[PDB]
Amino acid sequence: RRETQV
Amino acid sequence: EPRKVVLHRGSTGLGFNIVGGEDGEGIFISFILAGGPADLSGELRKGDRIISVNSVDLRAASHEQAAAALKNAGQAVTIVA
Repeated sequence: RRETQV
Repeated sequence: EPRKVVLHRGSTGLGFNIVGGEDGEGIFISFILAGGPADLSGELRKGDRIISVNSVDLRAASHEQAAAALKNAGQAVTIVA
């Protein structure tokens, strides 16, 4: 479900 | 029309999540961090698509591909969305 904080 | 939003990372990074890249469908701002460089710029909102980081294209980029690019974009990250 991939979501990344950047 | 896309924007050239230059950011600067803090102890929070650029201040926004991303989603997509999961199939060539592109990267999209998934959420803005209150106080973060993104938030404060008021030039990027939940939903915006990331076209490129520091001249590097991310339209077809995969998730980790955008993740990493953003991650080592330097301290002066030039974002196009």
